[PDB]
Amino acid sequence: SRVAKAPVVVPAGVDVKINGQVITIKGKNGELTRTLNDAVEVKHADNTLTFGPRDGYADGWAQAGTARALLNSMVIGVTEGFTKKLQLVGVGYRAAVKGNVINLSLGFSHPVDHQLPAGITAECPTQTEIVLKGADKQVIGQVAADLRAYRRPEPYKGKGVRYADEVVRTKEAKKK
Amino acid sequence: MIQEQTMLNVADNSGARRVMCIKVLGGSHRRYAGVGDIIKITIKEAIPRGKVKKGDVLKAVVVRTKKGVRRPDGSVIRFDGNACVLLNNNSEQPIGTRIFGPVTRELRSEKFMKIISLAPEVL
Amino acid sequence: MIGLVGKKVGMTRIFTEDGVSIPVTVIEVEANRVTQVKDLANDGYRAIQVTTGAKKANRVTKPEAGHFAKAGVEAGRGLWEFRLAEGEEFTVGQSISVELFADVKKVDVTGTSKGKGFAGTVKRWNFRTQDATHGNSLSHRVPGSIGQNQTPGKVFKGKKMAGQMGNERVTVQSLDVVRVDAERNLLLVKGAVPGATGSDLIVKPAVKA
Amino acid sequence: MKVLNSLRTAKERHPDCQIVKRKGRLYVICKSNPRFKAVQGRKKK
RNA sequence: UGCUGAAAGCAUCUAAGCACGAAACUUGCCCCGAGAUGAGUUCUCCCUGACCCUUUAAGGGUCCUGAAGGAACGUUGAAGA
RNA sequence: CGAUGUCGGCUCAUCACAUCCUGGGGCUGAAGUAGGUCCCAAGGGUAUGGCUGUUCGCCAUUUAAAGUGGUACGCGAGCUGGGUUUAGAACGUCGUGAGACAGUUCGGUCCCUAUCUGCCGUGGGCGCUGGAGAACUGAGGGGGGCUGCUCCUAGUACGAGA
RNA sequence: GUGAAGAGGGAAACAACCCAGACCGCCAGCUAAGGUCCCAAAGUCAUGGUUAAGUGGGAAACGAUGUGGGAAGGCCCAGACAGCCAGGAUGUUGGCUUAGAAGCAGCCAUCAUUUAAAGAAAGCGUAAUAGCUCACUGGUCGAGUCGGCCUGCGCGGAAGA
Ligand SMILES: [Mg+2]
Ligand SMILES: [Mg+2]
Ligand SMILES: [Mg+2]
Ligand SMILES: [Mg+2]
Ligand SMILES: [Mg+2]
Ligand SMILES: [Mg+2]
Ligand SMILES: [Mg+2]
Ligand SMILES: [Mg+2]
Ligand SMILES: [Mg+2]
Ligand SMILES: [Mg+2]
Ligand SMILES: [Mg+2]
Ligand SMILES: [Mg+2]
Ligand SMILES: [Mg+2]
Ligand SMILES: [Mg+2]
Ligand SMILES: [Mg+2]
Ligand SMILES: [Mg+2]
Ligand SMILES: [Mg+2]
Ligand SMILES: [Mg+2]
Repeated sequence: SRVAKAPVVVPAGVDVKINGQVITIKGKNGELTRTLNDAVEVKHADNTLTFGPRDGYADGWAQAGTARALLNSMVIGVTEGFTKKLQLVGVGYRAAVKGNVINLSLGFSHPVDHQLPAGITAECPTQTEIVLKGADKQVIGQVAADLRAYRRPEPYKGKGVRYADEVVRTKEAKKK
Repeated sequence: MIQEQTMLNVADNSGARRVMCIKVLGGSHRRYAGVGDIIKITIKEAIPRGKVKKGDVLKAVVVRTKKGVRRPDGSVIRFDGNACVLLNNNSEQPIGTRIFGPVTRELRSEKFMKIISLAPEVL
Repeated sequence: MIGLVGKKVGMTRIFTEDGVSIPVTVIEVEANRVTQVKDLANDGYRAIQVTTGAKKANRVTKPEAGHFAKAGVEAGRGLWEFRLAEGEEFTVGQSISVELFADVKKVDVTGTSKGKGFAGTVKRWNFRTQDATHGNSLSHRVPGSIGQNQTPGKVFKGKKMAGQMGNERVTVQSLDVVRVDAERNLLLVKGAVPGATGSDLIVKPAVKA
Repeated sequence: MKVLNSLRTAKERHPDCQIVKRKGRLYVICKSNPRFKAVQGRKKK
C-alpha cells in the first residue's frame, strides 16, 4: 500500500502496453508479459504507472502492492536486467557452460547437466563461479536456486553451491 | 538340502565330527541351505584335542549334499552324504587347515578359495 | 507392435556352443492373414483383425464366410484383434509371418491355461493343511474359519475359497526369444508358456523391459 | 522442527524468529538458526 | 524444500502468481468386464404367400411357409461334479 | 438363565494407525559410518526354536523388520482339548465329621445331512424392440505392489586416525 | 411432569424430550411444536449486518498481525514505526570469587569519565585477544505508527478400527 501508492517511472525506451489485466513491457533488454490480479486496476499516464484497488475486491490494496512491485522489476528487467552469481566450494566442484547448459561436477558419480530456460543466460568466469543474467526476476531466482539445490552448503566446511551473497555458518563437530 | 535339525559330517580337520544345523542363514524364513550356503551349527561330536568342542556354536559352509547340484546343461552331481566345513563365526573363514573329500566348483566363492585348493578332488 | 497368433507345439531344449542348455517352448506361427482393418472413422480405434490356420468348409457358418469373403482370405481356426500404434498400417488380406519377431528380444505369451477342475483351497490357494493326526476330525484339507464372528456376520467378498482352477487366460511376460524361422514357421521362446499342447497362443512383443 | 500447541515461547527463542501462516498452520520460521522452527497443528485428518 | 511477492516501506513459500516433492492416490502391468436395463460399436448372414373373426388394436385366430442359425443324436477332449 | 460354549493352540483371516521394516522430510549435543527426536506415509513385508497349557515372558539363533491394537479378549453347527467347573484317587492345610481349598497332583465321552442371508465356483431363463454368427470398445471390479547381500563410483567425500 | 395405561405432529430412526389428549364419517378451513433450494408440504421471501472455517455439520487447558464493531491511550513534520547509512567510545586488558577472563561461567556490587549516544552489559561464541550484531544516539526517508481494554464471527489445539 505504501508500495502500491508509489508510482514507477517508465524510462525513455520502454514501451508499456495494456489490455485489461494483461500487461506487456518491451525494452532494450527483452519483453515480459504479466497478467495482473483481477482486483488490481493499473493506469498509465504521464511516463508512469500507478496502482490502486478496484471496487468490490476485498484485498485490492494487497493485490495492488504485489502488482506495483512486479512491474517495477519487469521494467528493471528489460532495461538494466538481473544478475545472480553462485559459486562452488569444495574440492573437485567445477562448472562450465556450453551453449545453454551448465555442467556441474559436484562429487557425484554422474556429472550433472542443467538445462536453462528461455531468458536466462549463463557464464562461468572461473571453474567455480556461475553468473546468471536475465530479465525475469522470478526466473533467475528459480534457476539460481535449482542450481544451489544440487548441493546445499554444508555446515561443517561450507562445501557446496552457494549464492555469492550468501552467509554460511559452519559449526564444530560433536566432541568425540 | 539342509535345514534345522539336519546333521552333517565334516570335511575338515577342525576336530568336529558331527554337527547339527540350527539356522539356515541368508533371509527371513529361509528354508534350505545348499552347497556354498552358510548355516549355523552346534557341535554334537568332537575328537579329544581339536580346535572345537562339543556344544560349541558356530557357522559352517555346506560343500556336499545328497540333493546335489544342477549344472547349466542339466547334469546333476550328488553325494552319498551331507557335509560342511566349519568357519569362525565372525571371520567366516575356515578353522581347519585341511579339507577332505571332493568338493564342487560352486565354491569358487572367493572366500572359500582356500577350500578348493586344499580340496583333494573338485567336481 | 502388433503380435501374432500361434499354436503351442511342445517343449524341448537347445544346447549352446558352450554348454548351456536352454529350455524352449516351440510355438507354431503360420502366416497370420488380415481379415479386417479398423480405423478411427469407422470404428473409433485402429487395430487389425487376423485369422491364421484353416477350417472345415462344412464347419464354416454362413456369416463367417461372408466375413472372410469380404477380405478375400480363407477361413481360419479363429479371429483375433491387435491394436495399432499410429503409423502402423496394414491392408486387408495382407499376410504377416513370424519374421516380425526377428529382432524383438522378448515377448509376452498368452494362453488358455490347463484346466484342473474344481480344486480345493490347498492346491488352489496354497492353503496350509491342518493336522494329519493329533486328533483332527475330518478336517485335514478344509479351509478353516472363513470369517470372524457377529461382527461383521458375513464373509467378505473375495474370500479365497475352493472352486474352478485353470482353463483361464494367463499371460507370461518377458520371455527371451531364442529362435525365429519362417521357413519352418517356428518361434522358440525360453521357458514355459500357458496351456496344453495344441492350443492357440498369442505372442506379442513384450510390453515391459 | 518441533510441533507445539503454543508458540509464546518458541517465537522468542531468537531475534530472527518470525511466525508466519503458511497454508493454514502457523509456522515459526528462523532461517539462520533453524533448530528453533516450530508449528502449531499437524495437517488435516 | 523453494522462487517471485504483497497486506506490513523491512521480512514473508502464499494472500494473487510460480518450480519441486514419497512405496500412499490416479495411471502404467495381469485378470474379469455391455444385465454398462446408460443393455454400446464394427463385420457378416437369413426371412419378400394368403385367409377368417371381434371388442378394430402394437387385437385374436387359421391355412400355407419353417431360413440364418441354434440345438439335438453320435464319436470324443491335456474341457469337466 | 424355556442356553449367546470358557483360556491357549491350529486353520483362516479382515480393519485402525497411536508405523516395526522399507519410502519421503525437519532438527540434532548430525564429521563420516552409525545414531537420537519429530513430521508425512498404511503399498507391501513383518522369525524358527529350548521351557511351560499358556497368552505372555526368559533363553538360543535368525531378520530389513520380528510393529501396537479393533474384530463376541476375530475364528469350536471349522479342527484341537493341553489349561479351566462334573463325577475316581491322593498330598498338604482346614474341619469332631460329612466334606472343603480361590492349593498341588494322577485319570477323566467335544453332535448337528445347510432352508435363508453371506461367500467360492457353475449353469438355466428373459431381456437389450426382425432374427442370427462373430470380433470388439471398456463404464466399472479385481489381482499385483516385500526386501537382502556383493560389485563399481571408491578405499573416493569425510575423517588425526580407525 | 411424561411413559407406564396415550394414538396424532416434531426431534432422520428414537416408551419417558417439544407440540398435543384420538366417539365416528369428510377429496373443506385455521393453527401448535417444527418447518418453507431438491428428495419433501410451505419464502431460492424482503431488509441490515457477520463468517470463508463447508466453521455451520463433534471437543479443553493454552496458542496466534484471522477478521467485524466500540471506547480510551503512547510516540510523531522539534520528523515517530520499519528499513538503510553511521557510530556503539574511556576509567578499563575491569578489580576481584575459582586454574584463564580482557563485560566473557559464578557471587558481590552496578560506579565512573569523552560525547551524538554507548550497558563494570545484551547473548552467539570462546586459549587470551577475539573478530560478529545489538541496547542507546547522529543521518536518510516522509506520515503515520505502537499494543493494552470491551465485544462479534471465525483459526489451531482434533488420532480408531
Ligand atoms: Mg482339465
Ligand atoms: Mg468324533
Ligand atoms: Mg481324520
Ligand atoms: Mg462361531
Ligand atoms: Mg449387517
Ligand atoms: Mg503446501
Ligand atoms: Mg431361544
Ligand atoms: Mg500418522
Ligand atoms: Mg529401500
Ligand atoms: Mg513348536
Ligand atoms: Mg527335546
Ligand atoms: Mg474369544
Ligand atoms: Mg465339533
Ligand atoms: Mg472410457
Ligand atoms: Mg417419524
Ligand atoms: Mg379425546
Ligand atoms: Mg416443496
Ligand atoms: Mg527509524
